[PDB]
Amino acid sequence: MQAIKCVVVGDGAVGKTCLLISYTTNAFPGCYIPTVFDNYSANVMVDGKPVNLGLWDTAGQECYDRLRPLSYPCTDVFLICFSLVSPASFENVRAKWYPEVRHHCPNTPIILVGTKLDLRDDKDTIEKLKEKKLTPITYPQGLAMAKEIGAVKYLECSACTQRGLKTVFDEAIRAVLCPPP
Ligand SMILES: Nc1nc2c(ncn2[C@@H]2O[C@H](COP(=O)(O)OP(=O)(O)O)[C@@H](O)[C@H]2O)c(=O)[nH]1
Ligand SMILES: [Mg+2]
Repeated sequence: MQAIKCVVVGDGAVGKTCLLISYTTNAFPGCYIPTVFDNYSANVMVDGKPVNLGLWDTAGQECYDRLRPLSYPCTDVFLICFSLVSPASFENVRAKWYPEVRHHCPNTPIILVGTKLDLRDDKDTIEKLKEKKLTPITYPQGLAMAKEIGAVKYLECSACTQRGLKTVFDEAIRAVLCPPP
């Protein structure tokens, strides 16, 4: 029936691959590639609506700044990801990922995703940031960024515990099925 293309962007090490693997397949060996004959699209059904959600991961490296935008054509929604325990990835949304997604696709919906939510309350992770004079991204800080980039939604998730993870992909679909003109 309905086809929705979703592209995930954001810094290396923020959890983009793990977010996709954890949502589609659980377990370390699940780590799938598009070459898998089983399928690439996802079988999702919401409020009686049959949606085939195609998921695309991205090489976040500076080297592939020329090759990564080739997957941007015909994207219905973007997930812009930053790690909630990395302030550098957060400011890379401001300086790189939002300008890049907007330059190539001016009218496509953006969902801002705060990743690694489980590590925001982690005592060791918090101490290690504090040593470098850094702190985790709070819900007000992430919501503030979402407003600055005019994102359709701000969501926080963990791929590791699966907290809020399913909600991210459900909202990606709702951004396309219930837009604003
Ligand atoms: N605690 C924790 N670690 C995570 C989560 N997601 C990814 N990671 C870890 O973060 C690192 C980067 O993950 P990956 O998905 O490859 O990053 P990508 O470069 O953005 O794709 C790996 O060491 C993962 O195990 C998470 O939700 N919680
Ligand atoms: Mg990756």
